Amino acid sequence: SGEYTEIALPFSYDGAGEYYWKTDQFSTDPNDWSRYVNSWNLDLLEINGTDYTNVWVAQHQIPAASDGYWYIHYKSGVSWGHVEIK
Repeated sequence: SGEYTEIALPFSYDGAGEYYWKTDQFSTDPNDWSRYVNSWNLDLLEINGTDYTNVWVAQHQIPAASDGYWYIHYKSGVSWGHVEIK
């Protein structure tokens, strides 16, 4: 449980802390491999209930929640936590 802040894509962030971001802008096209989520140096990156910590994954591989959103929960313990969402 976290209070989510809405974000726009493309998105990038590099930093420490624990954040709850939501968007309705992910790619839903199975043909697309340009619009990815990528991260490293994270303790957690979970999106809609699935662990995507420290991986490259195409957005189309991640279904929307029933409400049409993608709920992204980020945790980094270091300065250099990294996430990119195209």
